[PDB]
Amino acid sequence: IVNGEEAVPGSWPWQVSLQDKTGFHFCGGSLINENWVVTAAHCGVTTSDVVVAGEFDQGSSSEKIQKLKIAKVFKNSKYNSLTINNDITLLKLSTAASFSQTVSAVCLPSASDDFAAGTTCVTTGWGLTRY
Amino acid sequence: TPDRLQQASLPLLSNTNCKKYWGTKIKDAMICAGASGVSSCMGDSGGPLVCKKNGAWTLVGIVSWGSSTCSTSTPGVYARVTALVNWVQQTLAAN
Amino acid sequence: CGVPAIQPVL
Amino acid sequence: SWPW
Repeated sequence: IVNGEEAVPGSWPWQVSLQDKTGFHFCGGSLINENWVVTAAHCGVTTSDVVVAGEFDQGSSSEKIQKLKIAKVFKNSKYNSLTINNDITLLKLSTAASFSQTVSAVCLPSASDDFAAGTTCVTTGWGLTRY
Repeated sequence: TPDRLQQASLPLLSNTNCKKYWGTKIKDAMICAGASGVSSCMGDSGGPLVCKKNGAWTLVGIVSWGSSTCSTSTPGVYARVTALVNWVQQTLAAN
Repeated sequence: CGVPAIQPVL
Repeated sequence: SWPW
């Protein structure tokens, strides 16, 4: 995020980091329950990648993080790699997340819910802060 | 890249207005947000765009794509969760 | 869902 | 454009 600010630690408890086996953060995701993470299809997750829950500072060794293995990747069959439309994947975890003060689920909308233009929302992540 | 988790608040746009920036690249399963002095950027992909509804944070978008320079005057593009939630529910029910 | 134990500050 |  460019021109954002640091979050309060633990205040976005559904936010996860997807890391490859070298420890490199490549995408975010969100917990929707103890067993499932939603992310973008174009992130290209495999069962060799790791879901990291409960993290704030990726440079810290002292945080009580959960490193969760992925059982299966469910890429939405409507995903179109040419247009990047329908850009959603579900990850079924091999090991359930343990919910706590710093790890919990985001709500999903109903299909008919309305979010009007001009509404102020929030986005979070460990993406670049400057290009 | 930051070590520490970042946040930003930003407004939702309509798809019709987002098309002024991105043209025919914007599809019905996309939602735009930003152009407000902040931007999502590389490495944010897959993470949440949440809006508060009836006191609870609700997943409205999934960070998807946007400007190759993360311009803060151009809207970012997110997967529109309301268009995708029926598939989420079917997948969870079957697995 | 959707209600953090540690409240965000925007 | 670029994936994010």
